[PDB]
Amino acid sequence: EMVTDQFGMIGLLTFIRAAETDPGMVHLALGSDLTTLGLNLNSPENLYPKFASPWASSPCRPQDIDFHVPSEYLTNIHIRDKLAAIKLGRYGEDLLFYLYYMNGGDVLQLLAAVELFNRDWRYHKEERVWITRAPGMEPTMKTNTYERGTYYFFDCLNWRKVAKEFHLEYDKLEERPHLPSTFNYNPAQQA
Amino acid sequence: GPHMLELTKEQLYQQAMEEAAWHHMPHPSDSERIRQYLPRNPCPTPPYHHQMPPPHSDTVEFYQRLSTETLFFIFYYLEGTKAQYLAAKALKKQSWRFHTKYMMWFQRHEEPKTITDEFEQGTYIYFDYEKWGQRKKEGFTFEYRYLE
Amino acid sequence: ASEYDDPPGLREKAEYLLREWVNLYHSAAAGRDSTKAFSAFVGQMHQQGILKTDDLITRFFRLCTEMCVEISYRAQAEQQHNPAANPTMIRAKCYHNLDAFVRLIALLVKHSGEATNTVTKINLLNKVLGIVVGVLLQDHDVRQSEFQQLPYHRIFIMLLLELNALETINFQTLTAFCNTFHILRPTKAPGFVYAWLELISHRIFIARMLAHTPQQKGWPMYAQLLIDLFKYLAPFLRNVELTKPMQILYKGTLRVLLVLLHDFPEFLCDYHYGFCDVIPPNCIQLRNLILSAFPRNMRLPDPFTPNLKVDMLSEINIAPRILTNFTGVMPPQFKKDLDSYLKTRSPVTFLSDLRSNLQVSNEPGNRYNLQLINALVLYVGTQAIAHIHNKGSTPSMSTITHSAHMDIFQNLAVDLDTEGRYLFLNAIANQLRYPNSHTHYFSCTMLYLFAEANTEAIQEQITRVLLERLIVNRPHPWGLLITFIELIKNPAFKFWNHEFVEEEPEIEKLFQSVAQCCM
Amino acid sequence: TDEIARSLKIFAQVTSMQDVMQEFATNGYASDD
Repeated sequence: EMVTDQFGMIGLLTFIRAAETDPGMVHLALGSDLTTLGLNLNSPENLYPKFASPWASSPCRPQDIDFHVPSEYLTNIHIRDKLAAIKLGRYGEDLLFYLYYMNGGDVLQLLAAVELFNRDWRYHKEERVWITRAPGMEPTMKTNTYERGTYYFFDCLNWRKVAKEFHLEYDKLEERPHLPSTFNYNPAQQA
Repeated sequence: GPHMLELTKEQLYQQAMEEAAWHHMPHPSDSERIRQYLPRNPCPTPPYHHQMPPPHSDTVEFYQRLSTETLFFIFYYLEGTKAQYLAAKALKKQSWRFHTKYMMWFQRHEEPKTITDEFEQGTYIYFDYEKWGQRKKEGFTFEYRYLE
Repeated sequence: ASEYDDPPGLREKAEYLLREWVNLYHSAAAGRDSTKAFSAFVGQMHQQGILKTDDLITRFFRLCTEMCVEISYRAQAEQQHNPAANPTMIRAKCYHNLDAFVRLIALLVKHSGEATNTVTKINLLNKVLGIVVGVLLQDHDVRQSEFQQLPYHRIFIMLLLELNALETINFQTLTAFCNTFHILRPTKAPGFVYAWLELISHRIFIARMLAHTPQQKGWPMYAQLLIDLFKYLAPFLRNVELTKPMQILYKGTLRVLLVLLHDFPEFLCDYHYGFCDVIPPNCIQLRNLILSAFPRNMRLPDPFTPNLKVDMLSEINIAPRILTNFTGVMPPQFKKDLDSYLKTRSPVTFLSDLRSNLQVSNEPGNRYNLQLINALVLYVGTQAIAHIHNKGSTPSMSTITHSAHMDIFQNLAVDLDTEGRYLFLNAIANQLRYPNSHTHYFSCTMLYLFAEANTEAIQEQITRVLLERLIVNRPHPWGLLITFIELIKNPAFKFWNHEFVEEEPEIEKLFQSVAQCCM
Repeated sequence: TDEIARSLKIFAQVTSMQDVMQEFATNGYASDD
């Protein structure tokens, strides 16, 4: 009775059942959750001025965009050799949080995370924030499992060290930051 | 028979050249101005880490929230970018004035002891890009022919 | 000495001049935009007699490109033949040379404009791009699998950026970059496709091509570039021959179009027919992106909203804009015969032949002239809207029926085979978009075709076309939901579902998936 | 014609941060605060 052919309902139900066994990242009959393509589709502002590449997951940072800055600010062809070498141990806390948040998905984010970790800052896996002990503020409640006292947490949305006295699990707290010795890494080839 | 043979030899050739091209895909750096100090170094970072920077961290207002050291870092190590223009912008707003000859930002510590139509001499705080730090200077002559 | 009829000792001469410039470009106080160095380098060029003939000038450009290409290939070899070598420093080596070359080109061009010239200045820009395209394609063809795209990718972008920092001169620059991109379309240069999509979709290039373009002059040119991308992808998407590199290219296509859908929805709206003629009928979502674009600042009722009366909408009488002259696909005798049928409703030999005229069993593996099915459907409908408008009425469920137009549509539903009918129905569905007089016409057509179906097969295929398009992830065209919601309400369908749904209880799941995928 | 060539041929007819930093040491008294 039904269309015994590929151009009927049976034809379609066959494609849907095929996605189960198809290991591809493209399923033409079912589509992709387009929100997950790393594009701010809700944004009231245009996407194109910050559109990185067709393969990138995050938009253009201001270090990425080039600007025709006043001639005078092009200081390197002049200070190059006398200019200090980059040493994250030399830099302060504010520059480290800048280096961390801005260089997301780069070795620099981990390099800043390492120097912060060397300064008693510990990253929370669950709450996605950096936390450190306040001056002499030892925890009121103290065990091997967790600690309850007053802690400075870095709120990036207001860009400042914030006092917040609440319970923190030692497990949900990130260990010493890793470094990937991944040769010729390209995030575009895996997408 | 082999389904891929539905493609023409030209289409197979096309696919082959594309497959090859995939092994050496363009790197973000390829279509960008050389970054002498902070080149791109993509790496596998965990999902629980900040994959993307905070929203509206591209405004002169956000840049005003940063430390002077941060702004001085962006100015020297991120030359000729929107970030360098925004940092110099916030710096300028934060009452710092770039000396073109010395290639350093100066800020008045006191009121200048002398102000002429050509210069101003007083005690200023400046940023040493080699010693990487703030340094005070007494009896400094800021020639306006180097100011702007 | 080179492959070319290159004068003796010219490669040696050119490579010495470039070597110098690369050190000059990187030298201190060489000028803010290599000005102090360039004025002096042009002298050195002139002295070395490369400035004598235009033929030698062009030859110097070819040799410079090949040098830069070779430097890259070597840089790439040391990165591999030494895995202890810094890959970031390798990249820097190529960039060192390529950025330098780009500035020589950019300066040779901006300074070629003698007494503020436009023609000479542009003609050299064309010459340079042409010389680079030549080196690319030969490299591409000889190196095959080992072809590296980096030199060309950096040359093309940096030159576009250098020449962006003269609003008319800006357009002829863009028109020059466009022709290049078209010449280097992936069907010509497949090994450059990733760099090509990166060029085509650059922040600056979209900006200049679509937003900051006079009287939207860039819109047809950009639309060509996208057609080139869809023309390329089409055999692979059609065949479901999707390798990891193809999945990566397809996902990039999705990201580009999502950006276009969001920023320039009127662009996608205008060129929707053109894009639909090249995207294979199986790419549901990709096509939905095009078919979901609607003029900005336009209220679109929620298709679900209870007791929604679509006729009320003042928009349903206004026709959409079509910037693809679709009538063209039609062979002049065919359109002549067709127009005779539409007014005279004679001869009946037209309908019988029509089915055969749409067949292209000449060409292998298709047996159907898809592009022609699309043109007939859109044309017949548009002619039908005009005919009803002329009669003083408006396209309605009643005014669209029993016209010479509907006789063609009704015949195609009955007289085509499952494949034929599938293509035909898809051609109707591609018009179910935002509230407009084509959406309304074809929505009624589709609904009437289901209702007047004497075959179960006709009913299943209508259901399949609408459902396959709604079962997929968002976006879903307004008109599509409207058409479907009105169909699921007809006793014709109620009866059809009742019969099919118990012969295949798995089918029940699909219809239930639409209630949540969209609502 | 060699129109391009002549435009560049006729164009051809036309046309220390150590000493600065050492002069910076002499321009005032450096300190720490």
